[PDB]
Amino acid sequence: HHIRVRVQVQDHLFLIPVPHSSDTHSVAWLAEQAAQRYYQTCGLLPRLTLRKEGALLAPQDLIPDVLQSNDEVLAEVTSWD
Amino acid sequence: HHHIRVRVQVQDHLFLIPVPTHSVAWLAEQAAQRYYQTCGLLPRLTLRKEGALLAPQDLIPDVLQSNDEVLAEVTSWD
Ligand code: NA
Repeated sequence: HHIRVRVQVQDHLFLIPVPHSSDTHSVAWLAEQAAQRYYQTCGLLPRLTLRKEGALLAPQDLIPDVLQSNDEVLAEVTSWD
Repeated sequence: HHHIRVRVQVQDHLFLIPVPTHSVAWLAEQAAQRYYQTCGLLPRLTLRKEGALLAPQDLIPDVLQSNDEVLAEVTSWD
């Protein structure tokens, strides 16, 4: 009398280059870049919350202070713009 | 090279679909409509049982038992 259906959207893992700017880029910047890549790939523009190994990253923090090259962050889609 | 890997993740949803003979395609349509109601997006869905694709034209009792779980993968958005 019922079937359980798990609706799944596959993760999209993006490789985002961080340019060689003297002004270092922020976590917020990184979220924007990932959202734009998502839009380019899927036609949807997500709002994103970034975590490193389960820990929330502050948007204002600078990428090199919190991440090493080729580290992975998880970006949760919280809504669609 | 300074590269960051960003894994963008969308929340899966579990729907309970009552079956009041209905096809796999019907089941996909029910799930898609629920998704649309919940999230405002209408997905195109392929259904799998334990990783194996179910043919849309197959009848639910021929491929599934009561309370079996199927994975409905979003292949695109309408
Ligand atoms: Na997911």
